[PDB]
Amino acid sequence: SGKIKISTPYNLTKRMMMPMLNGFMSQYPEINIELTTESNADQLDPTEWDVIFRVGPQRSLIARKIGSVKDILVASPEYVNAHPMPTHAEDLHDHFLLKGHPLLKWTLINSKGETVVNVDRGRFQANALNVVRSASSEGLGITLMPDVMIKEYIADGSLVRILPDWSANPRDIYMLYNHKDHLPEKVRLFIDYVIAY
Amino acid sequence: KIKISTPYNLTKRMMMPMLNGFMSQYPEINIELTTEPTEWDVIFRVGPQRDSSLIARKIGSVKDILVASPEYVNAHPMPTHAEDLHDHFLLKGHPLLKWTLINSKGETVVNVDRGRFQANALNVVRSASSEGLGITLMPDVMIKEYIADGSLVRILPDWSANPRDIYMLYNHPEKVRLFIDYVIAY
Repeated sequence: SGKIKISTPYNLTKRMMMPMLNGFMSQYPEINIELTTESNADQLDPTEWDVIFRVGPQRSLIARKIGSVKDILVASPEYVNAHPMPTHAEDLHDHFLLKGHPLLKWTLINSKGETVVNVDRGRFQANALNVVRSASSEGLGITLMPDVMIKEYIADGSLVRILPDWSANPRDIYMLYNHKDHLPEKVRLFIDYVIAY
Repeated sequence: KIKISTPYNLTKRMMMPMLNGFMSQYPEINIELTTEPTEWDVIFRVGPQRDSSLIARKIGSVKDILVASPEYVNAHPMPTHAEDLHDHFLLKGHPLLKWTLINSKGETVVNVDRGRFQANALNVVRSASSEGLGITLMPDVMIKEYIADGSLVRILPDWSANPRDIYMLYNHPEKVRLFIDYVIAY
């Protein structure tokens, strides 16, 4: 066509998928990108998109890992200064929790194999993550959020890591497409530029 | 729990500071929020209601302007008229895939060209605009941050979109009414 059709995860687009595209379009001023942000990539099929970025497997298509994220628990310094903070991950029931898609079910694990699972009704639940980060900045509860999204917020004192020995199983970002012999030349150069990262 | 829908792009700068203040005043209220009419208790929307079932309250307004980076304007001849936007690079994000710019003297221009970068969101389109990759059309609220500190410059200072309004839709309980009273007062 006269464009390439991308799919991209909802929350991690701005920080991990943009420097790659903002350097790609700067290398090819003749290519047009159309980006779409999705919540459930399980309802997508591959022939309607050139390449598909996604967190998780595909349940056919090429599946390559470009990066990964690990999820941390954070709250505002205003929030920790207002209550005695939890020392064991099961004390999360006695706190305000801010959940966001796709992390509505917190699965945490410490050292030597203890797993805690939290499936609650948080004080503020949403389908995006950048918006519950805005909630924990004011200090209205605790949030589990990927490393890449808050790495600047936490590094300034705007948010602090709590329960530092409790982490989440990492999730990896996968890029999907059909066999290269079935896609135009414009799609190939984008694919290999991503792998060049 | 109150169930609320909001437009994606305007949520960061408008819905949140008001939403965050409400839960800060009502800890007993749980809020579920999805960013994009009976499966919702309160719906924030661009444009007037399309259903006599709802009662709307205009709570704000938004006007869009043309922006680029100083790296872009100092590397290209900045255009003089909105018709010159074809000889330039354009970045477009929903719901502004087409630009209906008007001038002070009344001239109206429509641009429906395919941009170098197109997305269903605007935060990601501005991200490409901060890299000096073309000219954008973005709401004033979403860019007072970057304009007022040299990240983005304004292009064609008298060409702009015309104000779309922000309406609050609801169905004329307890918790849902106070939040309605809260936003009116905000």
